[PDB]
Amino acid sequence: GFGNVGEDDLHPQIKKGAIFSPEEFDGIDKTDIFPLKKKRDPDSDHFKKTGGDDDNPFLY
Amino acid sequence: ALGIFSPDGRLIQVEYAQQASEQGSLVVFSSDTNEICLSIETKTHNKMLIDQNKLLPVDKDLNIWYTFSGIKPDSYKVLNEARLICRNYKIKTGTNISFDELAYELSLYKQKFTLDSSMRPFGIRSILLQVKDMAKIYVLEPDGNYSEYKCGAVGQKSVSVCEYLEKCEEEDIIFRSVSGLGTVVQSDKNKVMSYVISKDEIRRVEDETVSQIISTVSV
Amino acid sequence: TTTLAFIFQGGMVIAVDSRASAGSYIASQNVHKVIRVNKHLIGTMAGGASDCYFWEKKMGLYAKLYELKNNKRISVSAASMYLSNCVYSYKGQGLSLGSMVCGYDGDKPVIYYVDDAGQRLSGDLFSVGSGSTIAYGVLNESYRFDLTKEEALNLGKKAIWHATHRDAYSGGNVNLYFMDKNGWEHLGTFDVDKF
Amino acid sequence: KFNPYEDNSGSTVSIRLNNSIIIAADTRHCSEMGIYSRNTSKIFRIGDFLLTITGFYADGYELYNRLKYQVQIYESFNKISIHSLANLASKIMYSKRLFPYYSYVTLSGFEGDNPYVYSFDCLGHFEEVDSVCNGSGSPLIQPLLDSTIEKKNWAGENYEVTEEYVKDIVRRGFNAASERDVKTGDNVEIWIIKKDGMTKEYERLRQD
Amino acid sequence: MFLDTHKQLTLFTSEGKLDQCDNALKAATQGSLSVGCVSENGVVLASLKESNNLVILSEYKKIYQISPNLGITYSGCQPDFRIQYNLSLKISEEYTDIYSTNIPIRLFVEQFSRQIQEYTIKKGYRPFGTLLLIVGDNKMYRVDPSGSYTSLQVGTIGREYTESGRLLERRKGMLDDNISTCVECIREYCGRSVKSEDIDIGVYRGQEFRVYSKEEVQEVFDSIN
Amino acid sequence: MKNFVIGSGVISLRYKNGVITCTDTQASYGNLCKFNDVRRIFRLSSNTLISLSGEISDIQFLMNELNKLNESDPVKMSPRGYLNLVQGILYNKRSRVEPLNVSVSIVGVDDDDFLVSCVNHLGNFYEDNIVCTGLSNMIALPFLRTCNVLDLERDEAISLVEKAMTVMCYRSCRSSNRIQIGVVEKGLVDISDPYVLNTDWQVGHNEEEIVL
Amino acid sequence: AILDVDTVYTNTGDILQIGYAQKAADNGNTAICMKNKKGLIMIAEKPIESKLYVSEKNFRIKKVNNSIFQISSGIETDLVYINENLKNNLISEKHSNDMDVSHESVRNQIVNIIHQFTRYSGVRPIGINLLTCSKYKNEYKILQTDCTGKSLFFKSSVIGKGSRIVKTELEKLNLENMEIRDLVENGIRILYKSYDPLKDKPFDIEIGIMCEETNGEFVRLEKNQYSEIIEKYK
Amino acid sequence: DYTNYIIFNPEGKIKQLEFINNTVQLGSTVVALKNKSFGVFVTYNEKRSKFALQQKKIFPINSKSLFSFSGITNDGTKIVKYLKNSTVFENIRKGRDIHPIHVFDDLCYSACIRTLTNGNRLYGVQGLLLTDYQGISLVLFDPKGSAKEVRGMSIGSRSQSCRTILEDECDKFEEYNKEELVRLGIKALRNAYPETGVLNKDNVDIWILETNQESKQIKSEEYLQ
Amino acid sequence: SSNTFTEEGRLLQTEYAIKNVSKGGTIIGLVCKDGVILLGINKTELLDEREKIYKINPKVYVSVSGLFGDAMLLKKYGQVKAQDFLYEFDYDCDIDRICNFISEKKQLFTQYNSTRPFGFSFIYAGMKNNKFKLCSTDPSGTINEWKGVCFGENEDAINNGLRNDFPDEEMDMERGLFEIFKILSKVTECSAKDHKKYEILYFKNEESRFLEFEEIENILLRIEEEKN
Amino acid sequence: SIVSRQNANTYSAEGRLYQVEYAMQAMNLGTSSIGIKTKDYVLLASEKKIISKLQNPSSVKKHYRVYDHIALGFSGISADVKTIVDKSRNFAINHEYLYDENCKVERLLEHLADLSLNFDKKEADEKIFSRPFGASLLIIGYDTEPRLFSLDPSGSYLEYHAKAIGSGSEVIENMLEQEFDPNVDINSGLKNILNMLSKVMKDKINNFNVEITAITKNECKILTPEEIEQFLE
Repeated sequence: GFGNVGEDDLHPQIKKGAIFSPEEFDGIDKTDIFPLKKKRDPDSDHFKKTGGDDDNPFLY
Repeated sequence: ALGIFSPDGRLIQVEYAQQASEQGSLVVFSSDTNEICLSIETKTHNKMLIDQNKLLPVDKDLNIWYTFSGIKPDSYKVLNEARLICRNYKIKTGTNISFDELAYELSLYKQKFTLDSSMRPFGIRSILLQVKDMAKIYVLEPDGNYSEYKCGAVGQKSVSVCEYLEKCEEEDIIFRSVSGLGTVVQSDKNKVMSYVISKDEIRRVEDETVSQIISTVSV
Repeated sequence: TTTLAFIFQGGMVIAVDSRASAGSYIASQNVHKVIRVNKHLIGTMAGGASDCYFWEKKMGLYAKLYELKNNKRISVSAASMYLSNCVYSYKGQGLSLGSMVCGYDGDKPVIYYVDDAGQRLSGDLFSVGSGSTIAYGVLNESYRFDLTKEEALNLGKKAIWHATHRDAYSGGNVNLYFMDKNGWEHLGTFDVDKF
Repeated sequence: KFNPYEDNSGSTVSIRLNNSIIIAADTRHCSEMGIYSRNTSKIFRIGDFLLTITGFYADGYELYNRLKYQVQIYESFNKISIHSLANLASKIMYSKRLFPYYSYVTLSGFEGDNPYVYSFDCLGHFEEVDSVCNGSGSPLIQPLLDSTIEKKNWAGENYEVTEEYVKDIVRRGFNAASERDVKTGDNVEIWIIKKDGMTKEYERLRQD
Repeated sequence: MFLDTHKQLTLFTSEGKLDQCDNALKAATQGSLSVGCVSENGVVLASLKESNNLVILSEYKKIYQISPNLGITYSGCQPDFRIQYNLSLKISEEYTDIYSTNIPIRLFVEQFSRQIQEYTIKKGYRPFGTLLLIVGDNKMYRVDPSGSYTSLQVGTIGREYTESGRLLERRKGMLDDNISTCVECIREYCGRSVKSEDIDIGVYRGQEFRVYSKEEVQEVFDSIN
Repeated sequence: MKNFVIGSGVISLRYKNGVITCTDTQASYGNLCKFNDVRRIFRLSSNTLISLSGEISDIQFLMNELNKLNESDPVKMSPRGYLNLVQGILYNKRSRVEPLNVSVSIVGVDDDDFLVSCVNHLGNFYEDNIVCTGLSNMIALPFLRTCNVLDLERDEAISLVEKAMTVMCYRSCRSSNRIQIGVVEKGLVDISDPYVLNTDWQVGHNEEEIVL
Repeated sequence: AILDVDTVYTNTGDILQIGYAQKAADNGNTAICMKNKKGLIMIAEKPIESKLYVSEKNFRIKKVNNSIFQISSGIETDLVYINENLKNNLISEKHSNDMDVSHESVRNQIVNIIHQFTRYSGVRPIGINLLTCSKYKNEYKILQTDCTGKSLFFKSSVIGKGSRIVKTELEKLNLENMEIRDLVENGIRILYKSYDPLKDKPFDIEIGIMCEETNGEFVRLEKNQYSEIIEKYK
Repeated sequence: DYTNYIIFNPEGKIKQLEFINNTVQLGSTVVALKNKSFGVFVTYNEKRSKFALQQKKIFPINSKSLFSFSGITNDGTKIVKYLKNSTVFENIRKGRDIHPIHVFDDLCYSACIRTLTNGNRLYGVQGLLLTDYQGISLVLFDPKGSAKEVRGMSIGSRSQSCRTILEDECDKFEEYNKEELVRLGIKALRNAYPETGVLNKDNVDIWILETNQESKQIKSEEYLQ
Repeated sequence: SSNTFTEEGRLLQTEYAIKNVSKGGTIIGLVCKDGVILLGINKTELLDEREKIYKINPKVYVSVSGLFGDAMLLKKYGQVKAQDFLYEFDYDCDIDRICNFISEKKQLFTQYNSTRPFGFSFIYAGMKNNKFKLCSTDPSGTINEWKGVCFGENEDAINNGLRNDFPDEEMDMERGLFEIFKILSKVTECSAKDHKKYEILYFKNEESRFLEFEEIENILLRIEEEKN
Repeated sequence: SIVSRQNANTYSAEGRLYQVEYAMQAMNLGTSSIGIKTKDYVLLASEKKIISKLQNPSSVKKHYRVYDHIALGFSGISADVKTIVDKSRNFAINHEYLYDENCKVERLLEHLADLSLNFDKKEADEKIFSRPFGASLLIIGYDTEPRLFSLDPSGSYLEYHAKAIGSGSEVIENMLEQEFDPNVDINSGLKNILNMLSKVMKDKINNFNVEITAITKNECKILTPEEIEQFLE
């Protein structure tokens, strides 16, 4: 809840600094393929399996 | 009417509680820098009745003692709250409660029952007593007032005892307390006890001396 | 951060680093990590800047309330116990805190290391913060109870300087205090680059 | 899973001089991957004091409303000092430590003759600063102020600091941020708080 | 002044008596007569039902069952008895939940009497105006508005209680004949000729209490006549 | 945060002496177009319109609260009054970590002052001459901004919004061609009956496919 | 001793405090409500206690919702509480069902909110007569409520001190196929017929109509609409 | 019997609601005049003793809004705080200014609650709210829970003479200018206070409010000396 | 009235509650060398169940006089509190703790304005510091320790007899009960005339027992013969 | 209870609440005290209520330190004054907590006045008692100016240049209107206030039956008996 703000500034670590930092709320030049968050390629368009039984797979 | 003013500006129930606290067995005390002498008188009409000890300890390591005059059952609750205040203060703060803080909190407890409806004032004059660094005696009114007393008396006909103590400025506080008690009580009707509170220690005085000194007053 | 407090024959020394970090970015370089609550009681704040400052200022208000209705200075034990209780009420909620509530109870110096876990220790030498381990090393081989005041101050000043020398989250000015029976005194705001 | 916060660009800079306070902020309101608006003001005023926010714009607006409500309650007797207002802001912010305002508030104003600028974090800690930048562009602008205004690492004789020089430095820093900061805005507000009054200017920034 | 909801309606008089408790006892004493007779083989419990107001006597009941082994009947105002009956059912069901057995007579009477007495100290509340006869476990208990209970061999509540109680002493016997004996006893205290519709009878035999059906009460009266 | 039945997009822009708001009437449950007559443009007053998008249940709840507030107090409200009220409601819901999965656009005119505002599920809000909600914000808004709407008359503004909604239908899964247009001017508030846009789809015809 | 210390029964079964409340209510300013297939109107006396009051902006008619409005006589401040609670209950009821509150539901709310004042001890009877006009399923009904909470639907009703004279005139009146302006005319005429100048101060008229010409919305007529009628009957 | 608490007397009136009318007459006079374009507050303040500072009976709720009251000053301060809070809420959460009459809706509901039930204390304060809302509007709030718009009013001790002086000229307020309204207010005070010397440059504070303009206190030198 | 003071400075309601006790059945107590006698006088033959003397815990017994409903309420309360003490500290409490529980509740009820005092008195038989003890609690809540005491009908007469007719000689509880019967008969013949209403407990801290009316009649013949 | 609350809140036919009228009689049934304000200093002198000489003079103090620069004197029922003092201290510390400054004395007076007539409110911190406090208070402090405030049980308060409370209030006021001049030095002011006090004291004025508090821009001084000795002559 309190966010452990300052743990790194409080302990020797044998990044929680004393002041809360922005966006607390990789080494590759990636950029994005679409403005949509995770989308990269067309959606998998097929009728998707639902129902049946997953916790009793072998009781056909 | 309860917890409210009267037409003449009087807290009627509070003064009735004061009077009820006056109709109690007389207690007399006197103190010097290093000691207090506390004397209590009790009715001996019943031989089968075993007299209770009226000097009860509030906290034994702080050497705080408690005495009262008035409605006895209320004294039980007030003493319980004194002990609870000491213990809770040590739990919360980690250090012993000072005598003045204990007096203030006990006076607040006393006042609590006079600020509200549906509840009745304690109606007991309660005495807090301590000898750790110096003699100190607090007399707490049923309405929450409290102030230190060098010497005094409380209970049945205690005003005359205080008036006598005003003049009886004798160095020996045992003399002062026992003689002040003797101004009212009757040796045949009243059994008397006397205690000397010293540095973290307590003891009661011999019956012979107290009776002898009491006999010389109100002859 | 690296804070330091210890007791020696002549009194008590307190020293802090005054850097404030927000990750890799150094948000501030001159933050004050000592909360003065009265002339005979101060507290070195380590950990979250807001929560540590907030509860210390909430403790400084309790000390003033105690003084008003007792006409008497609050003891260090009561001041630190009040602080530890407040953070202990939030134990396990991620509250990050660590501070030495130090002062004089009459003629006796006492330092209470209070911690977010509700811990409360009285001792003669404490160091808190990321650079505490470096400070502990410099103090271990040099700290003595028989230090003179100048030796003790330089030891505290130098111990913090070494920690800032070697710790990323420690730097800025070495704030230095000397707490005594007659109250504390802010002995300087020395900049580590000018030693 | 619910994310209660949004980042709405940063780049607010406040510098206190000897006799004036220069506080500037970009006017862009940013979504993820997009620009909600190019004319949203990050700077609010409370009497003779200027408040500026960065981060979640709704949180800053709510905090400003809380401050204004508490200040107008307090003002039943006297005007609130900048120090009292900063302390009240810190208390208000910390009251939400379990659900913090995502706002880097910077409160600046004059206490009589003396300028004061207070910088806050999301959890309420406040300190009196000489120049502070909040938000996304803070790492791109703060070193510029440390070097040119505060003269850190300036071993030789220092160029005298003045209002016209500091405003030039501020516009230079905002140009640099808007160049290398994706979310720094299209126009920059520049307020100049002086002893007896305050005034606002505008400049256009990179708009792509 | 308007009604003080916080007022204590039950207080000691200057003579040491509780003013309102005695009035509640008077209210209970005015109720319809009901009797109980203990025997070496069991306990009988009988009460009279008023036929006025076109009450369906076949459906209206005066003797009630709390548990398989306990029965109860009252003299006084009906609403207070209905509330006390809800309370007693709660008590017995709670005991059965905990221990799984039928509540013993004495434990039930104690737990019930304490909650009855609650209202002699409850602010703004008056005591129940009902006397209760509780029959079970080969014993009888009379419970009064004060919350005071007494085990009895022969007991009466309602009108003509003292003289009926004296008559019950003259009308004891074996349980099988005790039913008719006590029906004769209470036939002396009814304003009109008693039909089987006008009387309820509950008898504790062995290990359970059961209330006679209207047809059984006819059989008891056929023995009477 | 409810994500069951979602309305797709809201487009509202201000033009010469007026304001537009437009939404499709489709409501989707996942990939299923469950309803095609769910109407999300409402009249808040004689000079205000509110269009909503997001979870339909949250839309209905929010409009129910707004209607209660409208019938309760005896004092009229300007469009900015409704903007403040809705922003407060949504921000309170967000701060109680029980947010409404709804984003709305309040548009209205008061004494020749024109309001075009947006409020998202978090209580964040802004005002601009063109505000779009949802995937409209990325698809239709860049296209709408290319036209200086401030100098358009009502017919040109309506045509531009219809073109934007046609682009949304082409390039959005959850957007249909059956739109509803709400217009507010100084002395007019109008919400048209939903009508169907006319599409082309002629680009993929190719040369040698028998058009059927 | 009379047991009027509180809302309790006397030995004859009468609740005296409710009688006193009815005495207070019966001395208020008169309001007349007349209902017809074509619409509903209510007239309200507004005595000129002093010329300093802006009578044209002080309203006796209080709206419960868009379809229910009411007026009271007696201690008219009690209508503040009654109206606030009725509004809170009925707005929520209407919008939680997305349909108008029916006349019977309004009557239920009125009776249940007014009864608790005649039912508890530390409480004071409402002390007002209350007229509640409502529209539901394209029908209009007037609900006249007494201090006891007893509320009945009427074709036309009056409250206030001049009720005794107004009621007979209403009984002489036929409402079927009367235009709304005919209702206004008759209401003003009957109100002035009960003026009794020597005992009551001069008054202004507040008229609120609810008819088809306004699709059933409550409309407070401005003085210029009936100044001619007031001049005719002054 | 009927004097002490909230109940109808046999004649059908509540005596406490009449006593609050005497209560609201305790404070010093406030005289208020309104014109469509501007409004005036005139007050008489007397130092309670030679060494007491003036109590500043007039309180500005917001720029272009003034409030003043007579009676128990604690209730008046409560109402001042209530109006300030309502101004803040209405400006922020509703994007508008306080409505002169409807801003008092919650306060009127609370006052009605107090007049309907015992235990709660009746408000002993009568207030005047002069605010610019589509023009200058003046509102009189009464402790019974009703706020009514007025052309001009006088509250406080001896306010009936001021009220009649104002009422003799009410129809001409829409034609008077600001100096004329101030003169009429001072005339009303003079009629209430014909004793010379009592009204002076120090005892009278005049507040001016003009539509679309801030409220200002103006010197009383030009009107009394 | 209620629980409030008066010009005289006394709680009249508590005084009336105390007066109520004297109308109850007589109960007596006496501390002896080897135990405590607890005696009670019922109004009817009651071998079915004990009604005047009860048990709180293995080493505390109480006699009852006054309002039976309140008496049983606070008896159950005291038993529950004794069991709570055993739950807390894993051993049974002494007489003082039960006295404290009941006195605290009684004082609460004589201090609360909207309630009435409990109209009954208890006599507690128990041990403390390895010596027998005999306490008492009035409706006011005061705790009185006694060598011997009486409550109920003939309370004043029996108390006076104990004051000035009971020998000061320490005696085992057999002679203690003999002397109790002596003074009781001297006060009133009805005590020596009938014995089937008596409940008498020979409290020994570990082995307390009740006396059969055959034992009571064995005491009766001794008292009848000693005077002849 | 509803009946007791109604008894508290009943108005008199003349106006003022009955309980307020009774509290205003109770408020002056105590020892006298004088407060003097001058543009340099504010004084507050009170005679101690020494019921008996066995009661030591030190422990019957009548001035309470409300905050760093606020002192509170009182007359009337002294029991209520410790509750008032505790709540005043809480208010002052809360004000510093919110705003990091010493509150204006007027702000404390406003808070206490608001809390006064809140008998009915169910939360302790939002009221003083269930009745008016039977004490009259003279609250002095420094808030960029020496301030003297009097708070009555009615909840009303006024800023004063000089006031006297207690049984000698009227006499001391009739003497103040002749003797008081604010253009006087602090030491001569102390002499004048002690002279005025001695007129009403039951016994002879000395440095042990008198308590004096003087608050100035420099210090919130409480005078020791060895210092009152300087001004008694």
